[PDB]
Amino acid sequence: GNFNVAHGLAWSYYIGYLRLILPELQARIRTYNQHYNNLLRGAVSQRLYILLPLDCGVPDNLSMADPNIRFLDKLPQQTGDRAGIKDRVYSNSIYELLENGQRAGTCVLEYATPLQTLFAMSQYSQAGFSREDRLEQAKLFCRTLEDILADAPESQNNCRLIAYQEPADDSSFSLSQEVLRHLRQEEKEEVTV
Amino acid sequence: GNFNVAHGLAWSYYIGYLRLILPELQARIRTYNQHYNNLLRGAVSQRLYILLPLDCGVPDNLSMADPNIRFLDKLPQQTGDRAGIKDRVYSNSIYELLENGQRAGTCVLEYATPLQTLFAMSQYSQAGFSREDRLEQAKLFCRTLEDILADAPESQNNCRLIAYQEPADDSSFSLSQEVLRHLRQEEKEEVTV
Ligand SMILES: Nc1nc2c(ncn2[C@@H]2O[C@@H]3COP(=O)(O)O[C@H]4[C@@H](O)[C@H](n5cnc6c(=O)[nH]c(N)nc65)O[C@@H]4COP(=O)(O)O[C@H]3[C@H]2O)c(=O)[nH]1
Ligand SMILES: [Ca+2]
Ligand SMILES: [Ca+2]
Repeated sequence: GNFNVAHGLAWSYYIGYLRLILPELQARIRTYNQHYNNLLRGAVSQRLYILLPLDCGVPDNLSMADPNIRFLDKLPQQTGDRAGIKDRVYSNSIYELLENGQRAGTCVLEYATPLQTLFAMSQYSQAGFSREDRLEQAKLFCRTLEDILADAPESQNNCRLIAYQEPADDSSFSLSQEVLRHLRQEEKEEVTV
Repeated sequence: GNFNVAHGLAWSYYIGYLRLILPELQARIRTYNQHYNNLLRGAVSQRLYILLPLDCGVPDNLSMADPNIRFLDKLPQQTGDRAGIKDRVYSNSIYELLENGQRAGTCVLEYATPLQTLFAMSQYSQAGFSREDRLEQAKLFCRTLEDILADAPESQNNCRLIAYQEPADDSSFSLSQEVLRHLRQEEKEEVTV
C-alpha cells in the first residue's frame, strides 16, 4: 500500500541536514572566492551540487565515478563563532570538472546520502524491497526533495539537484558532462536575467 | 494520497543507525560492566533504551527532564578495526536512575533522534504539518520501528522502546520511574528465562 520511505527520507535530509548547512556553505564559498579567485582563474559556484544517481550507487570517493571529476581544494571553515552552528559534518571539498585534461568548471559537489538507505534497504531481504521499489523511491525522493527546496527559504538558490539514470547498456556515461551542463546553464541564467 | 514521513524516518533510523550500533553494543556494555562491577558493584543493562516521547520533545540534556536520571559516563567504543566494524564513533551515554537519592538502576539511554525531525517539521510552516499531525506520525514512527525490530536479526533483543504520552494537565509523570519499570522488568525476564 501507501508506503513511501522516500517521503520521510527527503524531509529528513532537508530538516536535519541541508537546512542547517546551506547558509554556512554559501558564506564559506563566497569568502573562498574573495581570497582565491586570482589563484582559481574562475569562481566556485555558490550552489551546492547534489548528485542523485537513480541507481542509488554512492561511492566513498567521487573520482571512481568519473576520472574527469577530480578533487581540487578544501573549503575553509566558519570563523570562530562556535555558537551552535557546527552540528553536522559536511564536505569542505571543491571539485574541478575536466574536459580533455583541461579544467572546464569548479563546484562543491556531494552525493545525496539518503540514496544509500534505499540501496541498503534493497539488499535487506526482510524489508521486501525490490530493485524496482528502489528506483521508484529514488525518483520519488528527487521529486519530493525538489518540491521542498522550491518553497524553502533562499535554499532553492543554494543548491542544485543532479538526478540521473545511467545507460542500461554500458555506454561510457559522463557524470562530469552532466555536471558541466548544469554549471553552464547556471552561469547563463545568472547572466541573462 | 498518504504522506507518512514516519515510514521513511523509521526505516532510516534502523538502516542508518540502529543496524550499525546494536550488533556491537552488548560487547561494549559487557566490558564496561567488568569495571563497573569491580569498582562500584554496578551493572548496566544490556539493552539500548530508546526514549520516544510522543510529544517529540527532545532536550539536549536528559537530566533537565529528570534529575533522577543522572549522567554517569560515556560508553567506550569497540576494538580491533581501525575503521570501526560498523561505526565511526557513536556517542552513547550511560545514566543512573535514582529513587529517593539512591541508585536504583543503570542503562544506556537516549532519545529517538527522528522525533526532533517531526518536531522541527511542525514548526516549519511550508510543511503544512500541524502538531496533531506530529503526534499521529510519532505514533506511526513507534509502530513502524517496532515492526522492523521484530523481523530484525537479534536487534530486537538489543534494545527496548520506551514510548510515553505525557498527561496534558501537567500531571506527575516520572520519566525515571517509567525507565525503572522497564529495567526491573528486564531483570525479571533475564532471571526467569
Ligand atoms: N553528507 C551528510 N549527510 C548527513 C549528515 N547528517 C545527516 N545527513 C543526512 O541526512 C539524513 C537525516 O539525518 P538525521 O535527521 O540527523 O536523522 C538521523 C538520526 O535521526 C539517526 N542517526 C544517525 N546517526 C546517529 C547517531 O550517531 N546517534 C543518534 N542518536 N542518532 C543517529 O538516524 C537518522 C538517519 O541517519 P542517516 O541514515 O545518516 O541520514 C541522514 C543523512 O543521509 C552529515 O553530517 N553529512
Ligand atoms: Ca553509478
Ligand atoms: Ca515531554
